[PDB]
Amino acid sequence: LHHAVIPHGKGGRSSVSGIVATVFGATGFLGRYLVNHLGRMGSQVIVPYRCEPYDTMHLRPMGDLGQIIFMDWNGRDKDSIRRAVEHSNVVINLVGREWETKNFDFEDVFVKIPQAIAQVSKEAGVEKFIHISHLNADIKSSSKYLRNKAVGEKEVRETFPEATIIKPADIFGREDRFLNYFANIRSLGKKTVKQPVYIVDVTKGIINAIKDPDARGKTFAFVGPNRYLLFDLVQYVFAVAHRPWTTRDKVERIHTTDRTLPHLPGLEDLGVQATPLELKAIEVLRRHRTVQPAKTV
Amino acid sequence: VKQDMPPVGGYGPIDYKRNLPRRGLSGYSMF
Amino acid sequence: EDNKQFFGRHRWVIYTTEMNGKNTFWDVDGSMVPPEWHRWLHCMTDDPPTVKPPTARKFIWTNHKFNLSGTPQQYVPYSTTRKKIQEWVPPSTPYK
Amino acid sequence: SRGEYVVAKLDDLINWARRSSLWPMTFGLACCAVEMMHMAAPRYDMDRFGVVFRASPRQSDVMIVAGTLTNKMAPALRKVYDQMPEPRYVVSMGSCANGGGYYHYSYSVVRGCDRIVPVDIYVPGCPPTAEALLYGILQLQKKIKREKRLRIWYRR
Amino acid sequence: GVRTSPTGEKVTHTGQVYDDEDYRRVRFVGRQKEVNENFAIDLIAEQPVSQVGSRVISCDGGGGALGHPRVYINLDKETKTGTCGYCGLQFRQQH
Amino acid sequence: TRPTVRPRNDVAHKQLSAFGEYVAEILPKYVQQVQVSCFSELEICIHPDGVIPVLTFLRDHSNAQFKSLADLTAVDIPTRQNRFEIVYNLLSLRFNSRIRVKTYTDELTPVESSVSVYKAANWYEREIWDMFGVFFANHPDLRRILTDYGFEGHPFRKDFPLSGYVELRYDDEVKRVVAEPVELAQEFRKFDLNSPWEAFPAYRQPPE
Amino acid sequence: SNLTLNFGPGVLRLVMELSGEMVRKCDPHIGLLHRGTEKLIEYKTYLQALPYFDRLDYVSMMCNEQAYSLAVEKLLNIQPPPRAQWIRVLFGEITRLLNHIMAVTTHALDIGAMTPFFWMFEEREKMFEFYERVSGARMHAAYVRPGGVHQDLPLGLMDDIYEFSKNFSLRIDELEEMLTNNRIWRNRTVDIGVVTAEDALNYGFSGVMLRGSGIQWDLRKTQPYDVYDQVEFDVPIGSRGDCYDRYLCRVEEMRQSIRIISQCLNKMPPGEIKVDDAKVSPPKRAEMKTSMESLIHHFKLYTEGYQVPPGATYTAIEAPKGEFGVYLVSDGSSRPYRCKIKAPGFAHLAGLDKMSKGHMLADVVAIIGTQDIVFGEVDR
Amino acid sequence: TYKYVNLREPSMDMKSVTDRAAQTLLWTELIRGLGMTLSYLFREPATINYPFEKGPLSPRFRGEHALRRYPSGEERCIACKLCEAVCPAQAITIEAEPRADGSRRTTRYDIDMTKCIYCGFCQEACPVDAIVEGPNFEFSTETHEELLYNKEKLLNNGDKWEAEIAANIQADYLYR
Amino acid sequence: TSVKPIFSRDMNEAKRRVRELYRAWYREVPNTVHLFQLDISVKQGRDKVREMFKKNAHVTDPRVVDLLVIKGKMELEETINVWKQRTHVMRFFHETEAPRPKDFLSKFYVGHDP
Amino acid sequence: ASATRLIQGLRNWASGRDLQAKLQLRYQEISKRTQPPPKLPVGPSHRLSNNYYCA
Amino acid sequence: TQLITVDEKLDITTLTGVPEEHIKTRKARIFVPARNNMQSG
Ligand SMILES: CCCCCCCCCCCCCCCCCC(=O)OC[C@H](COP(=O)([O-])OCC[N+](C)(C)C)OC(=O)CCCCCCCCCCCCCCCCC
Ligand SMILES: CCCCCCCCCCCCCCCCCC(=O)OC[C@H](COP(=O)(O)OCCN)OC(=O)CCCCCCCCCCCCCCCCC
Ligand SMILES: NC(=O)C1=CN([C@@H]2O[C@H](COP(=O)(O)OP(=O)(O)OC[C@H]3O[C@@H](n4cnc5c(N)ncnc54)[C@H](OP(=O)(O)O)[C@@H]3O)[C@@H](O)[C@H]2O)C=CC1
Ligand code: SF4
Ligand code: SF4
Ligand code: SF4
Ligand SMILES: [Zn+2]
Repeated sequence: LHHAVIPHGKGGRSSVSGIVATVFGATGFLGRYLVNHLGRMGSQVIVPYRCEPYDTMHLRPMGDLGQIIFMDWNGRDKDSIRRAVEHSNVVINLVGREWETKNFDFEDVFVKIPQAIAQVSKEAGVEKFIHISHLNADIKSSSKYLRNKAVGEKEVRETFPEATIIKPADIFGREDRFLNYFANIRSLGKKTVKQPVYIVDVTKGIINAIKDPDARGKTFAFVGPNRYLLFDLVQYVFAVAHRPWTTRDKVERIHTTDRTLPHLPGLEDLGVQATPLELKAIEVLRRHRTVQPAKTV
Repeated sequence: VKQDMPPVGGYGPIDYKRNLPRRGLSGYSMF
Repeated sequence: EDNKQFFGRHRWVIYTTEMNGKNTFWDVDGSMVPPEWHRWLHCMTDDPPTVKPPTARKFIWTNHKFNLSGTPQQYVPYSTTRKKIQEWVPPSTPYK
Repeated sequence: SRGEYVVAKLDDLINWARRSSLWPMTFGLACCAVEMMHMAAPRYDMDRFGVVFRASPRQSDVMIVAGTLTNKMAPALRKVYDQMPEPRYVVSMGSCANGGGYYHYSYSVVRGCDRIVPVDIYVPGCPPTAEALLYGILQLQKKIKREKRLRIWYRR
Repeated sequence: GVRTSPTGEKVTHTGQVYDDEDYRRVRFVGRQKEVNENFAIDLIAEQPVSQVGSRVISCDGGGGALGHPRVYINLDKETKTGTCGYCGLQFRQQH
Repeated sequence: TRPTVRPRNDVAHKQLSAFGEYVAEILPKYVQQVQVSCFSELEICIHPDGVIPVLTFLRDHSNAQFKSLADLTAVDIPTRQNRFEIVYNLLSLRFNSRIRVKTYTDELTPVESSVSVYKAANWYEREIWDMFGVFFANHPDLRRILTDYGFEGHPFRKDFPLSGYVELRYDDEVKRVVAEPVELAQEFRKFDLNSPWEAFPAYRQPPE
Repeated sequence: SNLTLNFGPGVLRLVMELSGEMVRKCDPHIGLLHRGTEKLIEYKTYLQALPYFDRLDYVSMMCNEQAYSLAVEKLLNIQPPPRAQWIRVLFGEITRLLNHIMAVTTHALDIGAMTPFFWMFEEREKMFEFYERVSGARMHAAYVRPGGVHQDLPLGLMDDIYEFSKNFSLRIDELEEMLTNNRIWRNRTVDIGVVTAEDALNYGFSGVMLRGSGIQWDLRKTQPYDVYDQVEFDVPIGSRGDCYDRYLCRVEEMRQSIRIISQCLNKMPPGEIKVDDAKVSPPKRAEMKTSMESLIHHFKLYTEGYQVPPGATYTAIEAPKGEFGVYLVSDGSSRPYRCKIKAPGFAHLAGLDKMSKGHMLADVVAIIGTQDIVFGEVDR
Repeated sequence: TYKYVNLREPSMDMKSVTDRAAQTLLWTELIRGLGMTLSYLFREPATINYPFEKGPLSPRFRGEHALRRYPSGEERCIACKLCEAVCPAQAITIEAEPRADGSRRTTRYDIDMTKCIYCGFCQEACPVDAIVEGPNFEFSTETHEELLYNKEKLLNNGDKWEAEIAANIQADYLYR
Repeated sequence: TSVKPIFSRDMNEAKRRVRELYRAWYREVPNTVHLFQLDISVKQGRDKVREMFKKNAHVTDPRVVDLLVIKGKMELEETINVWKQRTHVMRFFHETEAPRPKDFLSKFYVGHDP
Repeated sequence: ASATRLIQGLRNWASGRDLQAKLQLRYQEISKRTQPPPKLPVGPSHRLSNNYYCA
Repeated sequence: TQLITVDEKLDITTLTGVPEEHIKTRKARIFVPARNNMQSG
């Protein structure tokens, strides 16, 4: 263990955590709070960004001086991936899209780019690799999202055999597309059961998976503490928000029930208490205001 | 020695009073 | 020069359209002025370096560079000292 | 291709409009504000660059943090930053706004306004001259000039 | 007199270079390591030794008040030259 | 000793010594020391029960008329059991003179507020509450004036550190400016500057 | 009930209790620029503490330099050389022009007259050129030091100060053409912020805040410092205690500052500019590089600093905002034990609540203008 | 030794009362103010054409820091730490050792330009004119750590600006 | 040992003032949660008030608890009047601060602090 | 200084003052940017005798 | 009477605003500093 990466300090902003993290997809919803929680420890965070550098500005106050290194990368360029990962001791993959674009389908975003990042991180000598799948990832799924994300989980597992794969169910937060989707839809109610997980719980689980040596090679399922039907969940969202862009793949995923995987470890096996929705739905949905809690199953 | 000094006779006079020059017609003439 | 102009307007630079590989036809920069002309233009002296040239040194840059911030040629800080504590390296032979 | 040329020309157009109509909200915290007042004074005259003098915070394009950011005012700075419409930029002016400055080791001073807001241009000096602040504003205009918003949108 | 590590990183005049396994090289990725290539230890070795006919010489570094404080250097050792502690110019008694 | 030495004003020294005798004998109930410095400034060191009677005297007596409160100050001296030295600087415009009134308190003894004598004191001793922790009894609105609203401690105490105990940053998770324990990227470098040789033999303290 | 308006974040927080148009209560919340300056001074030498004084009243830099320098020189029992004292009075009155331009023109700008701001800040830019030519900095010069000034005047500076001063009274005349007889400017200032003389003395007011109320008090006259007893000037005295007489007092103080500057340019003596005690002021660089004692003294003054004899002074000047004081306590070491900074704006902004009673909300920005408030010196 | 601003009693004859009534009804001082604004409309403005024209400066100007050399390439800094002792901001951080020829030279010379108060106490404390505060003021950056200068940056600033720094020192050293 | 009081002659008057300050904070917590639009509950804010009162529960000096009541009234005045922002109210809840190691062994693992 | 006499007369009439006699823009009347070198005097303590520091 | 009798030990720890970690885990050292043996003063 090199002398510059020995942890020092009291775990604050100017401290050294000994974590050198390359976070792919750091400019999104999960990457925001992951770079927040890494930078407040005093981690070296490498942010490869695809977007305008303006769109990375909010990542800059999150750490001490020189603790976030921004660099350009392309998903179809292994040289930029190697340029981003070759100094890191952990690589986190947060690359995702809810929709497929002209240049990137679900196979590019969920199979090609994660296998490229995992293979290049394996051949660069990166110790730890964390990949984010979805809880409902299945080969025989009705949505192309979950099919390609199951295929990408399989390829990440077979090219980085010590990768920590994490299954979040439905992540809610201030910049989510789960409660903000339901609050701005003003699609229906069916027999779909969901247990949504809070974003700070997911972030604490990822960072505890960085620090735990027992999390190597594991598959975690990050779920909330309470399973809800879809109908009374959506009615609870319209009740908290004081109310009386989509695609058919998103409709197939909203009407996909969150599966129960008791054989996989969860947030409690990483030392994270899963925050219920009723403590945090007001913090999300206060923006939508111009309450009896939802019934669990 | 050579030093930043005023000239031999000193500087010229410097105005410092109010000079509002009292222009215009009388109040009888302006009506 | 134009000494009939008032003090501040009486000296100016028309910048070059190309400096150190960068097209400066529209992107003129105040840091494009080399230091020998920077005395004259900022009126730190009356004498241009065509009249009173600067003193030649072997270590003065022959090629002036402008402000390189935002480029791949920008300054990145680093500790200039070496490692303070030397760690013990264990022997590469077994102990039996 | 044809669409790449169109989004390149539209990026050049919107970057031209945004850099030639920068409206600043100046946080007049301390001594640096005085020097900002000299960058609006007739010698430098920011208004001839399209940089208006004292735009209101809800229509401004850049926040100039000109002065020492104390702990008692840092939430007010962050609130005014959060009320600025996008695209918003932040120029940090002077040593106390940049890194704490002469009051860096104080109990009551934020060690640089980059702990509170994201900063685009750091203008050094104590105070930086009005000409150095105008240099930083023109460097911000050059930073806006090379933005690639629609090209990255067309490539995503 | 700059040289290069096997990582490709330039070694400063102090001798600073990061190790190969040091993560802090990532700050130069896509950017540059600013070094000064005019090493003062090599440039003062290029100066010739001043042969003087005195036993004690004075050095102020040139320029009078633009140099350093004026020091006096003894030249009784014929094995070693007399080096100025400020500017590194070195002197030898010619006898 | 003409060009570089400050000239001594013996006339003002004699006048301020006579007026210090005057104040000390009119008010012996509270006056503890009277001293005049070598640069001719008069200090009346009083008991803290006489904040109001001395200052009302100097404000209202026909031979004093110290109508202006120039400044009100505390000094923290931790080696004293009454560590805070409350300093009043008064200006008489009638007699063109200045006087210093000094008293003392510890952390727990309240000083009587002098807002009924000088309304100028209203913020100053309020600052003494914020910076030193000296409570002023019968103050109209005594609260903090300079520190942040939730600030713990009194910063101009000499056992309060230079950087504080907390520092602020914007945290984007909670969308809020937060306070955390202070970590400095560079510690303030303490300089031990005092020469071990005596500088002023006139100020030599007698040994043990 | 009555309305409570929290005018949030120089920078100032105001808590107004209004009763319609009228102001019932004005509570100024400050500390938005409290930087703990005078705790930082306790960990620095006297020379190191000097540049904090540039940054208190940051439109009156060399005046606060002069007040701190006079305090340290009083405790050191040394005096500056005569040319240093004349340079200090010259640049103190240039500084007074700077501050009263800032005061009058921003007080007019906040009321709505935006144009003489731009007219007078070019003159202010020329005086910042004078600061930059004498020290190297446009604002925070660090030039007036304990012992004198740091560096002698460059050649040709006094001619340019003469060329400025010869023309500046016409600039005051056209400012006074824009504002003084203007009925809109008189309606915003004549019945506004009336302070009696007894309340101004009792509330700790100083400077124009006393002199607008008719109090014949000026510290350059009554308690004179460096060579102000050798210059001839008048003290403008108000009659009604309002914003308008304080405006006229500041305009006439610009007139009298031009008068003092003419007298300083004509009566500048030759000689040295630091005290020739090299245990206080650093020696010249040519003798530092030649003499052993001078090098030792240079070393010790720039690392330890001079020891100041133990004691406490309250040294005040007539700064352009009023009485600027330093209560400086030395323990015998080369660092100040305590440095309380008395600013005029502190007591003036404390008196804002009495001055604003019975006025409108638009009158409060005029009263905050007539109290020349810079929050650097208010908050330290 | 004092004068009374605004202690004029206005004349109450019909001439002066009619003058004040004509000023009230016919807006005379307002036309005076419009005349003064119209007078500045026809003046040449004070605006210089930045960046093509520059504000005038003196050779004393305190701008960007630089480490200088002797006229042999040997650096002037002999690691005496006077500049960091006098530095009011503690912006200077120095570490030193004997180098390979036994010379007293720095291994670390850092100036945090965001702590720096640009007051020039370092250049006047420097016994060998090594650290100077040069003439550059146009060195704004896009990132905070680009203003944390190490010794390599300061020596490159010296090598960059020495032709100007030496001539500014030549113009001013007799005042020092 | 004869000292001048601040407000309370003994500890009973002091406990009376402590008790009235606790009553005022208990009444103020729901209004504070409402108008600062806090993300905590009223029960959680009242638990924080009880924690801040029980933190000082070991004091037996009447002058010290008089100053504690005075400072609590100052904090309450800064809360009722909107002088604090939401950040100052939420500084009592150290939410972004990671939990410190409590036992010997985790403090041994992370560093040198006792 | 480069204003024509019609604009100069209109400007002097509108201000009511003679503006060309006192121009706020500076011209050749100001000091040269290159000066001769100074020879600064020394203070009273620069003496070789009767100059004991205790006096 | 106007004076109360407090027989308790003087303790101002709840008033100084110091966090508890820097009260009960710190060891103050009270000492006359040793002479720098580089100097005879
Ligand atoms: C087509 C052009 C149209 C515009 C022409 C003017 C353009 C230029 C204007 C420049 C100034 C603009 C300033 C904006 C703000 C104006 C403020 C202002 O002036 O307020 C009004 C001011 C207010 O004055 P005041 O209130 O400030 O003065 C104090 C007055 N007392 C003491 C009574 C309280 O004046 C008026 O109200 C006058 C109104 C217009 C009168 C016009 C003249 C009438 C004369 C009749 C004949 C009288 C003869 C004698 C009697 C015998 C009769 C038989
Ligand atoms: C398929 C191809 C077409 C695709 C769609 C595009 C349609 C046409 C849009 C306008 C033209 C596109 C290009 C815009 C300018 C790009 C070049 C540019 O920015 O040049 C810079 C130059 C000034 O250089 P600068 O860097 O600012 O100098 C610093 C100061 N010394 O700048 C200049 O010299 C001035 C630039 C002016 C820009 C054009 C004029 C304004 C736009 C008019 C049309 C749009 C608005 C319509 C009406 C709106 C309401 C009035
Ligand atoms: N509800 C949820 O949020 C859940 C999310 N997940 C998974 O967690 C991961 C992170 O989620 P989240 O933050 O919400 O997603 P976002 O859409 O908010 O962000 C995804 C990130 O990936 C980047 N990215 C997307 N497509 C590409 C591409 N083609 N090339 C390069 N970069 C690309 C984006 O960059 P840019 O800004 O430039 O587009 C962005 O930084 C995803 O893999 C998602 O599937 C799993 C379960 C639940
Ligand atoms: S960087 Fe300096 S001049 Fe600027 S506001 Fe701070 S203290 Fe004042
Ligand atoms: S100019 Fe002043 S603050 Fe800056 S490095 Fe030099 S001594 Fe330090
Ligand atoms: S004062 Fe000069 S020689 Fe001494 S350490 Fe600093 S730069 Fe080097
Ligand atoms: Zn030498």
